[PDB]
Amino acid sequence: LNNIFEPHVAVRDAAKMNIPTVGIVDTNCNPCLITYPVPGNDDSPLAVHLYCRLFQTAITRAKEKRQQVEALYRLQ
Amino acid sequence: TEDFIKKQIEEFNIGKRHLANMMGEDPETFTQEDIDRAIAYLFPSGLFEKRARPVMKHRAIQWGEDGRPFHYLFYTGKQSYYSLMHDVYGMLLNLEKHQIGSRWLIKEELEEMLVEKLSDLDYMQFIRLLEKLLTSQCGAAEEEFVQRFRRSVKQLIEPVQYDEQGMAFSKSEGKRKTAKAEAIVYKHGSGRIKVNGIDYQLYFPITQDREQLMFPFHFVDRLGKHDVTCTVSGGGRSAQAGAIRLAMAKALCSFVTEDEVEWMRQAGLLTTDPRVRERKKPGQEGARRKFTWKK
Amino acid sequence: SRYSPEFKDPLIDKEYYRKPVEELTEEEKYVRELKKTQLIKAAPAGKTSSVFEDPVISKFTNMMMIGGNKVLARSLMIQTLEAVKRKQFEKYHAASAEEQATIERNPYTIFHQALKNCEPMIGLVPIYQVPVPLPDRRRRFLAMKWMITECRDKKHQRTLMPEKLSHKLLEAFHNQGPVIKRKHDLHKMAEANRALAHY
Amino acid sequence: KNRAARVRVSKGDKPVTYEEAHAPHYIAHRKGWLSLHTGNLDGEDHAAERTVEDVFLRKFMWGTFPGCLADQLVLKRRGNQLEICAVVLRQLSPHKYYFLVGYSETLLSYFYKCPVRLHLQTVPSKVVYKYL
Amino acid sequence: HARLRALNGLLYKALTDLLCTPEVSQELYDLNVELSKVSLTPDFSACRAYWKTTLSAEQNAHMEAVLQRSAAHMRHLLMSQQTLRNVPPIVFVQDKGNAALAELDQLLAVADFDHEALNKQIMEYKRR
Amino acid sequence: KNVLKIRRRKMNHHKYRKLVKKT
RNA sequence: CCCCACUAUGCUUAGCCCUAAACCUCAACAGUUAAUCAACAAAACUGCUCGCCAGAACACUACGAGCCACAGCUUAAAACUCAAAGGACCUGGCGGUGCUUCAUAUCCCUCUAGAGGAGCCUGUUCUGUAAUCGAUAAACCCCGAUCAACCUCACCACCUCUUGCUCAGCCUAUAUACCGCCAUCUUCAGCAAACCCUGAUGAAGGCUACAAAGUAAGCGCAAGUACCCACGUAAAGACGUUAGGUCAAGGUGUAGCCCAUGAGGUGGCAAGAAAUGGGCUACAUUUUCUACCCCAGAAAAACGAUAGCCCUUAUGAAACUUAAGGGUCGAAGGUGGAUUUAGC
Ligand SMILES: [Mg+2]
Ligand SMILES: [Mg+2]
Ligand SMILES: [Mg+2]
Ligand SMILES: [Mg+2]
Ligand SMILES: [Mg+2]
Ligand SMILES: [Mg+2]
Ligand SMILES: [Mg+2]
Repeated sequence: LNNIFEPHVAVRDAAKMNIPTVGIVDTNCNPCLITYPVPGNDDSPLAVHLYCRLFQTAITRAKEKRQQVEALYRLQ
Repeated sequence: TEDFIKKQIEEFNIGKRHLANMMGEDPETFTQEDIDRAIAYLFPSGLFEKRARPVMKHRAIQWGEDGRPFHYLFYTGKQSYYSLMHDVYGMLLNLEKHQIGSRWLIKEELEEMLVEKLSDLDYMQFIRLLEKLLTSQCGAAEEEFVQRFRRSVKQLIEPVQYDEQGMAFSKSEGKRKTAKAEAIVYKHGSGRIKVNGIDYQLYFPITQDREQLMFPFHFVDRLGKHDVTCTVSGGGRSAQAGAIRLAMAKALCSFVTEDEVEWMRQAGLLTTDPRVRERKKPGQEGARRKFTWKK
Repeated sequence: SRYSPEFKDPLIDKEYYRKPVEELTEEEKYVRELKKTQLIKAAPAGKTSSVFEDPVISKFTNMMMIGGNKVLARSLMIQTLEAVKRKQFEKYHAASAEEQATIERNPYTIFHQALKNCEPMIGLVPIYQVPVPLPDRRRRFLAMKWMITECRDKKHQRTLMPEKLSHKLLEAFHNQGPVIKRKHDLHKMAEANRALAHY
Repeated sequence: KNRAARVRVSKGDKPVTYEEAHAPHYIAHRKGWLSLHTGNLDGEDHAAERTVEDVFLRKFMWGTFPGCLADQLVLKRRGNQLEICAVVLRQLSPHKYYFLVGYSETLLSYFYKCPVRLHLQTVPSKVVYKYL
Repeated sequence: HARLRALNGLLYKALTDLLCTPEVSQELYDLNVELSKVSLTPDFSACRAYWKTTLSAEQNAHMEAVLQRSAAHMRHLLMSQQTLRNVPPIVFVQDKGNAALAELDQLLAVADFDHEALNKQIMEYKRR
Repeated sequence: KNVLKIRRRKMNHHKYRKLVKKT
């Protein structure tokens, strides 16, 4: 949601451009156009920090696993 | 891309070597100033706009060959400005957690620094953030950051000389309208002023000109304490009087204290009057007088 | 103007720069410190630091000037002052001691007092010719212009400007003459139009 | 509005060279004079003769090289030597270019009684400074 | 025009009656606003009520702001009372005319002492 | 909505009443 | 309309009349909220029934019929005529229509010097001539002309020439065919292609900075440059506006003349009844004359023509018409109405 509680225009734009969108949707959000909606609180600092940590860890794990797989294939 | 820039760099190096060969200079110590001088000599162009003259000299792209942008704030479209704002906000957070002749650069200077284009409101936001940083009792690590965005906002005095006769004197010059005067003021004298070898009361029958000549010495309370020889050419009586006044004040600056020099500068005795005759323009009677508007 | 707005008008006053540091207030000290970083316009050819420099007389001379003939206007002004002083000296020497005490002989004082007496307190402007108050600058300008116009009147024939101006200044010093009458007529007209002044 | 020696922007499609893209008030500032002779200097004579010769040379080289001149000529005078520097397209064959160079040089030299020379700089197409 | 004058008088009386009561608002009644005159636009587009302003500048601004706020409510009240079927918008205009008279009184206390036009054409045509 | 139809009806009624009064 | 008085009438009783924008302008009943919906209005529908509608206008009409109704109500046509009538929106503007801010030589007042009074100079209009043209409120009027005695000259009169200085010519018509060069708002800052989004992908719309769909190349402003700075003055000043000016700078479209609307020679206008614009000189004593180039002496009813007349000189082949000088004359004029110009 933007600062006027309407859905972010980026959601509609990404749907137009066929970009998959993960999204944290609160009770007042609109998960219709979000590819992978995660129903959760988006206002509490603890919840936002947990989401940031989770996505950071997922991306870092994915990148390091990609490096490991590429190195292992090179050593094959 | 970067390949084109690298090709241009190699071409510039080769051309610099050729230019050094042509001018006979050492190709090693052939610097940019030498390049500019050689180009100006070899291709003499008198175009007033210096950007249009011949020049031999040394924006980028924000993503690599894989398409991944280098800056994590690239998709904002203003990555430099928002990165700067992010760093400033981080510094403010750190300061909060732990606890003149300078001005802010103009929007054009900020855009040049950040090689981007910024709106007035963005500039105002950044300036307000910088002011909040300054007022937050920021340390030297942030004071240098502020001084990155800070921009700085006295009259030189001629030295005393000595003549054949043994007197100690100073010499200066001034101008007013189309009159130029050169004055020589001796450290010791009796108030005698001679203009073009003629005594001032004879060369300046008008009392106003004599008052103008008196003004500098009277201001610093030095009437009769010096002897002055002036050579003035051009202009009329009042222009000559003003030029002599300015030259005498500038020369007398060499004998009064620095405080008196500042007082004279504040009194206008040292500023050269830029008011000169304005040129007549076609289609009007004078400089500003339009013709009689018929109906 | 060839001067950029950064420039500031010069302050030609020796007493200002001779004031001791201790007497300076915090605001005055700040102003003096700021002036060290400000560009100052060149001193105009009119005003100097001379102890005899009278801004009122300089302004009157400028108003009397016709076609940039400053020399002639200054000569007329000094001749007027000399004539006023000579007439006052003649009156003093021709009068008894009791009258001699009252008789004033300073030409500058007489000039200033005459201009002050000729100052119209209230004037009139269209809005109906509504009587309206006048700022002090307008008052002084009106007094000077009235004196100059009255002296330039064709009613006087073959008489030089210094003599006429001296006579009118002496008349105004005693609250008489055509200029004081003009001021009183203006005030009478304002009193008459008091009714319409509510516009 | 000033209509003299200016190219008016209509759709941002018209290509213009450096010369055409600059209005006359830029001559002393961004585009030097296309002709260089001492006639217009102080105390020098025969300005009108040089002007007439320059106009004839321009109108003659324009028609002698039809559709070949990329930009306006550059006329230089050094003593009695006259040099015409012309930017030309590469449409025409070099044989015709050399024939025209020889013909024009000889004819101009005999007509103006001065050793005329013609230097051609070839470009693939008219150089576009900007679009208007 | 006679109708405009009559309407101006009626509206002035009605507005004066309105402001002598806490009807519009308590603050406006406490302000004790007075009126010098009321003028209608020739096209009946607006009704300008010229209210006298006191010497205090801040009080004058406060009174003007309250009048601007309550102009619409006063227009509705006038339309409700049926003093006029169609009441144009009311604009409260400051009147400083009395200030000039007061200052003149202060300073004076110290001041010291048709047919003929065309007949020419007819004459010219007769002579020509 | 415009009252042109209502205006036409009113004009016709007025003319009919005038005709009835006349005759 | 306003003020006063007053009646039918509003009230009661007993009958009639049966009309309303009698409107929640959305018929009664039952049901649904599931995938919305031309628009607007009161969110969209389904089932069922009754009443009603079938272009506008003729027509809340005529006729017929009914009614306590008698200038009435209800029902309700046709002929002639039309290519529309109509519903809801979109973009719209101009309004001698106010209020609040404003304008910085600017709208008024205030400041200075002027114009509007006189002469003269000059342009224009009119008069006149046989005797150019163009300019015509701002944006014409010492304008094309940084210039007309002959030439210039394109005008007029008279005479002369015919493949003509020109692989002719035309200053013949059209600036309402144009190029070219400009006026004007402009003492303006907007013009904008190319994209993107919204309205269901309708005519359209795209504003929020604690930001909510806009981005914009380019043009102009700006910037830079010239002159003496960084200031100022120039220069610059887009797209549009006045079918704005110039076919007489030149070129050119169209149309016309070709023993002449072309070419050449000689001679000639151009004045004043008059009005008008602009400029110069003044109406003086802050002046005039002289010396001087600013410490003087005289003049002061004289001040005031560059005009008129005469003469000389300069230029030229030609001066009556040009200019300069001299002599002579000493006039109008006595600081000028409404109005109006310019200057920071
Ligand atoms: Mg939430
Ligand atoms: Mg009802
Ligand atoms: Mg029913
Ligand atoms: Mg009915
Ligand atoms: Mg009926
Ligand atoms: Mg019937
Ligand atoms: Mg004629």
